[PDB]
Amino acid sequence: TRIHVVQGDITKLAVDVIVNAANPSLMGGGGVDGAIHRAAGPALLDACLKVRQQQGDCPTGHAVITLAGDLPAKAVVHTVGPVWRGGEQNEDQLLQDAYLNSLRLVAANSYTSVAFPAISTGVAGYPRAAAAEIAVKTVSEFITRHALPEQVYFVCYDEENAHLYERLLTQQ
Ligand SMILES: Nc1ncnc2c1ncn2[C@@H]1O[C@H](COP(=O)(O)OP(=O)(O)OC[C@H]2O[C@@H](O)[C@H](O)[C@@H]2O)[C@@H](O)[C@H]1O
Repeated sequence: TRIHVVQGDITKLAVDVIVNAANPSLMGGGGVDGAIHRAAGPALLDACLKVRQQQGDCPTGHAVITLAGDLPAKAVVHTVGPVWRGGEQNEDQLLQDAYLNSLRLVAANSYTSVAFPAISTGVAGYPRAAAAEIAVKTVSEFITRHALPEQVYFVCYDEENAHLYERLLTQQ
């Protein structure tokens, strides 16, 4: 009732907050990051600079929040997922933290709905399967303990991944 899987483009989703799979610089890149910036327009980058200027690099596992410009969302939460390196560099934790701190920021800003892409599973090369496990476990356990956020959307770029989530979800 509170967690949903949707297949498509995260930039098209009308929710309170859209989550960006960013990198420490916060400055832009490709994948979701590029899509988001493109969709949002220049205001997003202005904003990310202001942030950067104020707290420097966003460390891995942490998150920040900014305005959303032209996006149908109200804000964008930029989180820094870990780069995959075999699984013996505390990656699973860092990925967890990325989801967690994202959620906390959503809540702290009184936002009721949030959309997540599949953090760290593209360029960063996180095994698609383990990641989804963490994403789903972390988000689920969190929303269990908290009123906010009310709604969560797992946005999946393809059908393969979507089914993954779908199953992992109803597998508990
Ligand atoms: N428009 C989109 N909407 C939803 N999901 C998307 C979109 N584009 C890509 N994705 C999904 O987002 C996931 C993350 O892919 P990337 O966008 O490449 O980001 P990620 O793998 O988290 O990269 C994180 C790492 O790479 C650098 O960007 C950065 O330095 C960071 O450490 C993938 O599983 C992919 O299917």
